[PDB]
Amino acid sequence: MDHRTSIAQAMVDRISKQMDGSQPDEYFNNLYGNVSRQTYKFEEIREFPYVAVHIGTETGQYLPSGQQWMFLELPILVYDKEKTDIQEQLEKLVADIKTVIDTGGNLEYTVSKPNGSTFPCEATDMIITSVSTDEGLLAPYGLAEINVTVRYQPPRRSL
Amino acid sequence: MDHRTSIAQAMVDRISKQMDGSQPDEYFNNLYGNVSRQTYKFEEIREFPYVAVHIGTETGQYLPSGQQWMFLELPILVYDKEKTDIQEQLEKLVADIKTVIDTGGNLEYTVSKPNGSTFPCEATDMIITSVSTDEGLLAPYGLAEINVTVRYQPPRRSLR
Amino acid sequence: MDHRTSIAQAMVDRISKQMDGSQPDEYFNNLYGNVSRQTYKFEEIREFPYVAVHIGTETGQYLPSGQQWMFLELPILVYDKEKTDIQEQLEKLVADIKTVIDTGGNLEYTVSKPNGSTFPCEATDMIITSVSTDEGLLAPYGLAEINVTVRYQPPRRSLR
Amino acid sequence: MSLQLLRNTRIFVSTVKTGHNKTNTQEILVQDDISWGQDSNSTDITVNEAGPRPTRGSKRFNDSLNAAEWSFSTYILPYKDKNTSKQIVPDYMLWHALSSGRAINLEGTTGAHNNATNFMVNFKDNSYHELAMLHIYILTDKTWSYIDSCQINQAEVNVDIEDIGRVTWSGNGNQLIPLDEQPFDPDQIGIDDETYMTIQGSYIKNKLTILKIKDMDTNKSYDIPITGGTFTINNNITYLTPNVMSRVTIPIGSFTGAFELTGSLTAYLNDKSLGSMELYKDLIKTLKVVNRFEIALVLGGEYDDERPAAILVAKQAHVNIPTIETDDVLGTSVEFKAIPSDLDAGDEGYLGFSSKYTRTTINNLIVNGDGATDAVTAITVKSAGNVTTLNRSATLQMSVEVTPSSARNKEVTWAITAGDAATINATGLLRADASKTGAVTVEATAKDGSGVKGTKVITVTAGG
Amino acid sequence: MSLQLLRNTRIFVSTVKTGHNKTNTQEILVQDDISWGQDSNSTDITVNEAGPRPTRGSKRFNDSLNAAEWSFSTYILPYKDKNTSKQIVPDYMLWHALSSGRAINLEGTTGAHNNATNFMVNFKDNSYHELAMLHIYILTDKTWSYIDSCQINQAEVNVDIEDIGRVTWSGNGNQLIPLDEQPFDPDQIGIDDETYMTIQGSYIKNKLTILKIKDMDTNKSYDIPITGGTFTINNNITYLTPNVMSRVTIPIGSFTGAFELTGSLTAYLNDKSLGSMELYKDLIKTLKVVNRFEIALVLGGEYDDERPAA
Repeated sequence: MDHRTSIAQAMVDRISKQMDGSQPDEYFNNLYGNVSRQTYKFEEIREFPYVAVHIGTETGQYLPSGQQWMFLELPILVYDKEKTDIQEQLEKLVADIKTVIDTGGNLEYTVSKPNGSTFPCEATDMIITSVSTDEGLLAPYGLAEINVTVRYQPPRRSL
Repeated sequence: MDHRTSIAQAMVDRISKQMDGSQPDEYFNNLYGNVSRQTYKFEEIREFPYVAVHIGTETGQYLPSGQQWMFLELPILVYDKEKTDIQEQLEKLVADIKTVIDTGGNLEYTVSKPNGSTFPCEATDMIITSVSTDEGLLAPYGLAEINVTVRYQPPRRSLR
Repeated sequence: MDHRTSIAQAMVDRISKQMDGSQPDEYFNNLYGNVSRQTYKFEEIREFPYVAVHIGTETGQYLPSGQQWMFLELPILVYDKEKTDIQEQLEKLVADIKTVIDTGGNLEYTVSKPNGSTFPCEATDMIITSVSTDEGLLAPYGLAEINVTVRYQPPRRSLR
Repeated sequence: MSLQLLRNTRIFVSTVKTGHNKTNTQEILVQDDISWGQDSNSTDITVNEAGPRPTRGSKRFNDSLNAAEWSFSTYILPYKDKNTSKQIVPDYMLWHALSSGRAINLEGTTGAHNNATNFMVNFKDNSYHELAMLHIYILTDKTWSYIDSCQINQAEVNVDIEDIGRVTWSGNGNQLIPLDEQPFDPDQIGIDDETYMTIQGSYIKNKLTILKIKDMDTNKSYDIPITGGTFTINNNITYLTPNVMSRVTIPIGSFTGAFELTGSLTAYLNDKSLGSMELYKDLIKTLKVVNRFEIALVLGGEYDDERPAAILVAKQAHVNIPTIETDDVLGTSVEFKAIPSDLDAGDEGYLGFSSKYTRTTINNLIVNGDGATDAVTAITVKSAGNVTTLNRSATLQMSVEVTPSSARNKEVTWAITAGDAATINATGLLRADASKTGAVTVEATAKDGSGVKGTKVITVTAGG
Repeated sequence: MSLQLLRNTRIFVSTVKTGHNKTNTQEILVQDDISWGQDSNSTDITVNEAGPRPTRGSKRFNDSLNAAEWSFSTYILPYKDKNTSKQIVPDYMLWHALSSGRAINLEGTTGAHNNATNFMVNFKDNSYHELAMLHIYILTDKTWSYIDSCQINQAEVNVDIEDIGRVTWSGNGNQLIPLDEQPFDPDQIGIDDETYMTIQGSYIKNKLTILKIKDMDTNKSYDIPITGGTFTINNNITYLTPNVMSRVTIPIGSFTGAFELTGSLTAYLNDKSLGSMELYKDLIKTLKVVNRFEIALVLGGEYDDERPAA
């Protein structure tokens, strides 16, 4: 009942729906739906900017009444080409990512059941613990990684 | 008074017996008994999806009344060929294994005593520590590391 | 909402405009605007003395009222050609940078908003952690690593 | 020459001092939180005079000896005993001592009486100036030390700790007397290997600890997932001691204090109806002097499959005002104390233990106090002749059928609630009269207090 | 179904319970040290008679309800207000309530009255049996809870901690009444984005905390660099409650205690004249019954350039 990849899909479609031309005054960049949780080789990317999501480790602590505390970790990576300046466009990308992470309601990640019993569920926490970027790579190329520890309580009561 | 291989056999047989199609409304996949206590090599394996139960270190504690708490680590590995997409399939399988490992009773392992007689036995509890995915591997072949620490207590001894 | 490169640009421009000869009685050297936010390679550099402002990670903290503490690491490297002696020159330059970083007000960076409007902004404080010298380098080419962690608070958000 | 290691300590409990047998004596597996001893009082006399070169000095006198103390933790371990095929726990002598003061009697109906379905301890019949007297025999390595006469004083149950559920006993003793010779063969008396094998497969996990709580004033059932909690049974035992000055004395007698089945709970804030939010709002807004809450804390949870569980029942348990707690996630702690129907009644609460606790079993235990005896689940009302209407001046002695068929209390009460068109009695003979032009409904309430409801709307009108 | 996260709590302070507006109500930013609640008293009656088979039992009665408590920490954030072009701080009703009991009046000359140059709170005109009453409205996630009538009891300012200077408020309240419906639109009432923008560039660093101290009797100024220090404003508020036994009651009134602007200092020993050693020597040798020292604590230091400071 992990829903880890459900959380990943929640992130990918959250980013996709948000950060569109509908709300340009709030977020900088438009992706036209260029976002996916599937990681690819860096050389393999078709167009930029592009954002990828990694599903990291998922620790867990139990609680007396069956409550589970899963601290799932989602690294976020962004790639872009130096069309005007790597630093500035990368900054805009990371700022937009942070804004979409914080502003708005919590995650709405779909829970899929064996008997097609799909109903929605939500996390509780979203904190971007640390933001860092890679330097010294091909000057045209850029990379920034975001560490998001989505903390979610699974709907354990269903079992 | 050790039952490591016994505990692993209990876990593997639980996986097998509780993976058939007898519970389609409770579980996702059906390994068709493709569960084993040891694997020669990832390359060696042929059929997917396949789940490997490993054996780790076995920490121990000593208690005043001659009791003995001993924690056994049971890393569990899974694999799958990308029939549709590795991530979703591995999530399905890992959720199924978590359901297999959290629901039901206790780990029933059979201890073969030196006399030659086998007695039913039961572990105390089974708590998973963390589930990790080894991403970046060969695209058609995925991997998900799920770590468990089975807490079991051996037959009472060490009186003196 | 982030202003990392904005913070770096603010610090670099502060270095630039507070290092001319307009304050000879307070500062030692005169970089003549030889300050930049990015360097291709130590070898690539041509004119000395040259100071490089780098970008590190950025730890984050969350406070109850929707506030947000962000701690940004700003490693700053300096270089100097041994006109008389590397040690003394690097001491003079590090003293100049410490004065630039401990005197005056707060880091004034300009945050360009998505609508296209730029607003003046101010960091909270600028505390240095440690200064380090990478001795053993090529004698005519010196290096002094001065590490800073600028503490800045972004525009209020994350209400929900 | 040798050293004694705490790892080699075995704690025994016996109700007598001689003729030790497997029945009058028993071993209890303890945990590393084992401690005992016997401290002493002391008086120092000194002098104060104004003369030059004063008399700086003092002398110490040993006056008395405080009653011994002790405390160990044993895991709650229900299991079936092959000899009697009835659920029991290893430390049943301890539960009996905490409960009553009469001679232990497992078959009885009060105190530590077990049942084929489950082992229960009943706090009735605990009115005694001295509870059952135990003599703890402590074997460590090879030395022998025992406590003459001790009475259990506290039994703490902490669930917040993730480990398996444990109980912390405590008490006092007259005099820790070392023993120079073994009292009995330990191997024969101590629990044998087979019993250990049977026990280890019956541990209780706090990972599954569901709680039931219902405000018997409002008859509203709350759904609360705990995050931590505990309940302690305290006897407030005090030890009388002589006060002779010339020679050193020993506490001779004991006086049991006041029973206190105090406990506490804590949970996160949940906005879903009948959750922690709803309880918080009810208890703060209402602001009543006294409350009547039926609290049931179920260690090990319940399941359709047979599984172990330890159960606390505190009927009409007083509840204090909840106090909100602030941390990474908000939580509220509720402190409760179980009060009786009457001061001397002694029905503060009772407990249940068994390896085979089933949801039906657990509910019948809650509403009856015994696992074996069942309770009514579903009730429907069947009219005499299966008639859905009645005319004026006619009698309908409507009958009733309960479920399950094995319920102990087949008898239910009768009541007419909605409308005024007919009158019914205890027999169930519903009677109408003239000028009854409104439909009426007949309600029933189970005599066992299970909480089953049965409804039927009968269209009684002017007739033909 | 949801869980309330402390990260999603906003605190509001209003001088009234109705007609909430930006002037009579406002939000105050709260740090991670936030706590509130309302505990209760309890009396347990038991019996003791020597008869065989005694009556072991007790019954608990809820007698009354202790006045609520609370405490939070807010950074000191002076800034100019575009509307009035005068210095103010975000939590100015808090200062007003800690100061006076008369209705807030920013333009006045006593209590929380600001000036074009600076916002200053004057403790004169604090003679009142009950200081200005504040009702703390607490929003968390989506639940609504407020405290009926609060009076600030303590404002502790600590500088030794290296972080930005902070103030720890604390008070008491009659009863913690949960609320089922929202009292007012939070976004309109709460501080808007622009105000946060302006405020964040006004924090004060304890890294520069100069102190001035002069012995009025001797007219000597000591040059002392602090290493740590604190000062608290205590009103010693005592809450009075009835003593009805049959029905549970609530603290109805309050009596302000004795004003106490207690404080503390600490520094290293410095042999240079008019240093710590000189002050220590003078104080120990002189050994007078009473002293008159004019103490000034300057958080954030002072400079020729314009910069914040408390």
